[PDB]
Amino acid sequence: LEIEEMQLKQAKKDLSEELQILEAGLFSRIRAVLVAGGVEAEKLDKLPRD
Amino acid sequence: TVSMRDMLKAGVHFGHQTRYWNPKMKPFIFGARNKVHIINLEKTVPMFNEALAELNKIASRKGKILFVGTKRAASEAVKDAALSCDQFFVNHRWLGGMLTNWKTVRQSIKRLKDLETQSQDGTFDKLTKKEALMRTRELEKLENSLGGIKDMGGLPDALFVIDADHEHIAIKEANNLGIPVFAIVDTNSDPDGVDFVIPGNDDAIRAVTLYLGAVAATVREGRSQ
Amino acid sequence: ESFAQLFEESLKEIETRPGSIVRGVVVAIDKDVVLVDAGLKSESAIPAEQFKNAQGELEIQVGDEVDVALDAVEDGFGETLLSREKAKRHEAWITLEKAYEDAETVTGVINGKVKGGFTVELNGIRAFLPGSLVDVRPVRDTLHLEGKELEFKVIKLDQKRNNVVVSRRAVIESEDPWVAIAKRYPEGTKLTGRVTNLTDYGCFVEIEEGVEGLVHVSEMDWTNKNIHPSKVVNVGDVVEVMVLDIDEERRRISLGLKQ
Repeated sequence: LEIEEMQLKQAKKDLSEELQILEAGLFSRIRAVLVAGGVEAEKLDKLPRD
Repeated sequence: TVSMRDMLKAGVHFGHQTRYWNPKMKPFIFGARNKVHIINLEKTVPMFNEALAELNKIASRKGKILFVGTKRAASEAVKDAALSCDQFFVNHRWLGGMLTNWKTVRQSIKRLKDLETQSQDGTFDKLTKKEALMRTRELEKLENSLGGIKDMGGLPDALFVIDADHEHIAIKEANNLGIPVFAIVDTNSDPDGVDFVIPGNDDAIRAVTLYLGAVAATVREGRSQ
Repeated sequence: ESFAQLFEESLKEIETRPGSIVRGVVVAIDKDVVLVDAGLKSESAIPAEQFKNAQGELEIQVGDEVDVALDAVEDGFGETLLSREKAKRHEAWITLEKAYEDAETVTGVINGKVKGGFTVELNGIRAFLPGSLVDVRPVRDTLHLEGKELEFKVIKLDQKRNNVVVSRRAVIESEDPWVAIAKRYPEGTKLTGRVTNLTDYGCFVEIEEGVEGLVHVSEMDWTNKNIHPSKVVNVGDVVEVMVLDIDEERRRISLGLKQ
């Protein structure tokens, strides 16, 4: 059961990591596309992870 | 579990003045010293023990306990008790129809949660100063009211109460629902709505604390089991 | 069993009604409310002003023990009458101690007579005495350095109503209220009296051995009508008051405070 917790915490980590990895690419992609519907660079950096 | 001597030390045996009594508490009363009613500790203790046992049992089946005490003297203490055993509580004014009208109050809870999220996880800031202030105020209001019960999800499977006469609305609601009630009931109070009556001094702080602590312990034990 | 019955008569035996047994441990302090627990049904809401000594700041932290008083039970919720009166009994005991050796010695310093007897103050409290008591002879402490140090040698005490006139300097030298209501009478004899209850038209200062005084609302200050006596003086406090009027018939001694 000692290693049980190790793998348990491992799964979640990568699971979120991968999501965050895509999130990083998606966040940039959002701003990338943000030009035909709001390119305001100083008015697009409002909430960070919200 | 809780001894008689300890109770005595605390001031459980003391009650209210004789003119403010309820005659339904005549069984649990022993006598009247200096025109103030004395609760019978011989009859109290076993009952208390039984109540504790019941609580433990409830805990064991993963029961949700709600700790109610809006006296304002023992508001700090009840919250603490709740948190020790990671259970829910209502330390400020009981909202009329908290349990009976859960479905409306569940919306309120949700709103509160949302507000909290906005405050903390968002990290957006940049809000109009008056509006922001208003939001903050709202959050404060919600926290005060429904802070303990925000993670309760549904209705509790038992209801621990520090004063029956003061929290009669809560008790009534419980009765309506069919939730077991575990009330501390001084001589002035009415024991008829209460399932597991505990004859004891609601008013004195030390006594209240004592009452809380044992209950908390029992809950913890149940959880462990 | 009868363990509890015996424990009850035991606990009866190990408490009494007045503020006598120094038992309440101060278990929470917050300005402006002290609170104890002398083995009563509830905790006292103590003022802070029954516990600061002679210059304004507090003296007792957690665990400290003063007795309070009793014989009044439940106004709704709560327990006591204040421990400061407690203190009065101790003062009475020291005053009584005189009788044994015919001389109570402390310090008495009496500058002037509100009502014909220099005022003497012992420790925190200050008392008023009849005019003779301040001086042994015709010496008069007006020529003495102001608020001088002697002791008090007792001249006169009224034994029911509490007025005590005591003897400064000269170390070498060593039904019932209403028939003879002419003692504090004559026009303006100043008194030291504790107020009791302020009835929104009044203040009810009444001390001199089972009487009733009013000081109603008209004087009280140097504003007439907008005053509301609870704002302007106190609750339970010994003040400047004198008679201004006695009816010994419809027992209304009508004191004043604008003096």
